[PDB]
Amino acid sequence: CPLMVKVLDAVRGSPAINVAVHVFRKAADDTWEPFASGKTSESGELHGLTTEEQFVEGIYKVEIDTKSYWKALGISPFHEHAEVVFTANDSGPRRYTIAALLSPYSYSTTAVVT
Amino acid sequence: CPLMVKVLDAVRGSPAINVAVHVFRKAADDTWEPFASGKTSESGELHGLTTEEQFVEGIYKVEIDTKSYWKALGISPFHEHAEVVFTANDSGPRRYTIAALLSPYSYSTTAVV
Amino acid sequence: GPTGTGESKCPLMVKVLDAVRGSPAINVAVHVFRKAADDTWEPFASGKTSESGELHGLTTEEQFVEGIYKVEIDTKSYWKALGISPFHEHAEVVFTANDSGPRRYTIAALLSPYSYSTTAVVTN
Amino acid sequence: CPLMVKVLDAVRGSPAINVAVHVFRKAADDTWEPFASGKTSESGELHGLTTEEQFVEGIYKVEIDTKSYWKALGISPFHEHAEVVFTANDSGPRRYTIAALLSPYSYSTTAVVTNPKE
Amino acid sequence: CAVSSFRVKENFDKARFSGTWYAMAKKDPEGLFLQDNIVAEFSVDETGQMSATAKGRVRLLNNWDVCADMVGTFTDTEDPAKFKMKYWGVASFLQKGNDDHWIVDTDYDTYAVQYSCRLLNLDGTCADSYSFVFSRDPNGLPPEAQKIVAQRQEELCLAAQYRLIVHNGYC
Amino acid sequence: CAVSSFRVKENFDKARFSGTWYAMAKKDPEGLFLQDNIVAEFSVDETGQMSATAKGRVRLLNNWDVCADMVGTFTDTEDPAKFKMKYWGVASFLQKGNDDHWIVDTDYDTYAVQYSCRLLNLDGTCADSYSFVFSRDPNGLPPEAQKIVAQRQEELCLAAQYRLIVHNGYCDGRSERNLL
Ligand SMILES: CC1=C(/C=C/C(C)=C/C=C/C(C)=C/CO)C(C)(C)CCC1
Ligand SMILES: CC1=C(/C=C/C(C)=C/C=C/C(C)=C/CO)C(C)(C)CCC1
Repeated sequence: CPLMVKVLDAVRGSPAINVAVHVFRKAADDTWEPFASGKTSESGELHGLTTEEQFVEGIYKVEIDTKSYWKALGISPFHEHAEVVFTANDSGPRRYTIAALLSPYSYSTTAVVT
Repeated sequence: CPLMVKVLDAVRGSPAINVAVHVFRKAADDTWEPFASGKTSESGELHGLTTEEQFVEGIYKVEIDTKSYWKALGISPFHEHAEVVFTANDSGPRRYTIAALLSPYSYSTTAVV
Repeated sequence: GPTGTGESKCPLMVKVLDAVRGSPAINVAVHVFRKAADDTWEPFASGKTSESGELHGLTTEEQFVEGIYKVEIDTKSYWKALGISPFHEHAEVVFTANDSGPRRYTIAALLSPYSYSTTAVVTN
Repeated sequence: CPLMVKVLDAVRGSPAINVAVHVFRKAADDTWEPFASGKTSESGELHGLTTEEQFVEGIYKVEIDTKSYWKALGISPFHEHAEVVFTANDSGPRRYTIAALLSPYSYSTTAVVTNPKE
Repeated sequence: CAVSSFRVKENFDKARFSGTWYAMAKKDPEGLFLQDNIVAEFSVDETGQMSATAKGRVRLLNNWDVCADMVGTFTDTEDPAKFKMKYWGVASFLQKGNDDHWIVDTDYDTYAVQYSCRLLNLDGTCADSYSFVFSRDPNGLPPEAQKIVAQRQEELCLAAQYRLIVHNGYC
Repeated sequence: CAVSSFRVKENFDKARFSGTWYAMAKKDPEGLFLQDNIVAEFSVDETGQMSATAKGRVRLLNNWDVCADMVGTFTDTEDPAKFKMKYWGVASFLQKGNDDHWIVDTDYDTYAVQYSCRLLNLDGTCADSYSFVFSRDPNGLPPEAQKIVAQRQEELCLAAQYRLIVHNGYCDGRSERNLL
């Protein structure tokens, strides 16, 4: 398996459970296209987004639904959502790992390329 | 100097000088339309973007070209650019400063209203 | 059968990442200490990070009693062998533990020559 | 101007006002001995911590109280305090800016000033 | 004031005080405490350990509101009244700690009165405590109780120094 | 400079170029570039794709020397000479791009040129570039080849400058020596 998506809470120090995630791929026409969807599990993770064969090159944009995660907490954020735009299998199939540590007013995104 | 954007290197523990920044204001048609732009000064800040009465409540987005910034540095980055979405509500406090901490594979942002 | 027996679900777990190469920090030193009855730091658990950037088995349930502990990660070494003069001599995390009952802690540290951040994933 | 520390509250996305800050400088004997201290103003910044000819080469540790801050909000935190140890070398640049970003279970930190001297 | 010598509940009897209790008043300790819909379930385990699991809403962080689920273990001491508690949120970020936890009075079935100063003013019995007014039924207490919970708040020190707690479905 | 004013190897045969090539003189194209201890390795592969995978030492990030391990694929064209190589680092953080990669001459047996302009002058023809001067033995070329590799740097708008392409048993692995 290739892509993965981890999300964690920076206020309850606990994974970020049931967090919708939407992936898109820049199309031939500079237009984003739906490529994958899903929601974090009880372990902050979101498996089986894509297959290697399917996973081709191009810019991909992971869009994390933070704003309703935060709101459903009973807290109002400052961010609408988190975005992570990068290029993939640009020089040969790799296995990506996207992590995200969420705060109401400040988050961050790392990327482990294997 | 409201809506002052800042940037920091984590790798050269220094200010991200000359970091192109473009802001956008979500239009009626759910489309992003240029709002203001520039580059971070020698200290890593970029003020003079807007004005109290141009800056109304709504949804703008702050685009950070970071690859062009690692690209000068001989480092080929993971990210394509560091985007920023949030809504501007008069709700109360209107002094916005969205910072950014840049590294070739991770980056973090925060605000101070 | 033996006395003092239980499960083997790693209570503690350190994890280091590389902000510059986008890889897990492998072969990083991590020394652990527990405030003594006399305000004295005592050595607790030593170890280096795997190919994973993960250090497993640094302690046991029974052996992890409540109190304060420390987790020093010598970033200075990592960066130098590489060819980079860092700013921090090392990264320190000081916290209490199993304060209100036993709990599973996971300390992750993202590394950057002039910056580093730490977080804790813990759950009941 | 000597070492301007600055805090930031990530949950509140504001400035960590009234945060205590004690700084130490390793003594001969390998011990820490008080160097200066104070509290973050209304902006979340700490200035007036020392001077050009008192701030000498060596190893410094900065200690920031986050717990207090947090319990003062009412949230229990992870840490016991955040620490920052670093070599103050006459090396080149000497303008140091020490920042922190605090949330209940995590905090980061960066430093600045480069070596403008070919 | 004078925290000690406040002669507390007598031949206390854990078990008999192991029902359910509801809030009704409150003393404002310094800092961030519980808020409203303050109920508590007193249990007990063979061993003799008198536990007690509270339920309540507190003004956590500026706005945000959370109905915090709390727990608490009690460790004996002379008087059968007194106790030593070490509470903790089943969930993190929830003020863990230890506090005095006497039981000033209580017929077990109807009213009770709990006091707890955790710091003492310069040698000199107490300087800032929090007290709860509990009662079996969430409606109120007859004329008798009230006339005692009233003639305690004087002994225990506080008279009127309270502020009844509502309980609008929230937790 | 300017472009299309000069040549490139005739029916150059990739299969008879294949072998190791030792840098000896470079060019200073704008922005960081490959340091010293620059050694090729040009492979093919049934289909015909002419690969290559040159190592080197780079000035990366201020004062952090790293012996970079590249790799670059090539895509044909019309004149067997010029190709289309997209280069990337066996490891991230390693400036990856696509540059035009001719072959301004050679004799696949010690001493083959190379060119590349990725910016053209006010429709004049050629702004920036970069160039390398190869030979198969790291000790220098005969009096003939260096005769030509000195003729072709005046026919090659901007062929050989020759910065200190310094070979010095550098990217060892058995004792790090300097890197990873
Ligand atoms: C354990 C416990 C006691 C106190 C609980 C407290 C004092 C909870 C405080 C919660 C804090 C304020 C949460 C902060 O987020 C009471 C007396 C009800 C009796 C039995 C249960
Ligand atoms: C791929 C490649 C070419 C150029 C590689 C370059 C231009 C590498 C640049 C490396 C960068 C500077 C590293 C930055 O860290 C040469 C012409 C040797 C021929 C075959 C191999």
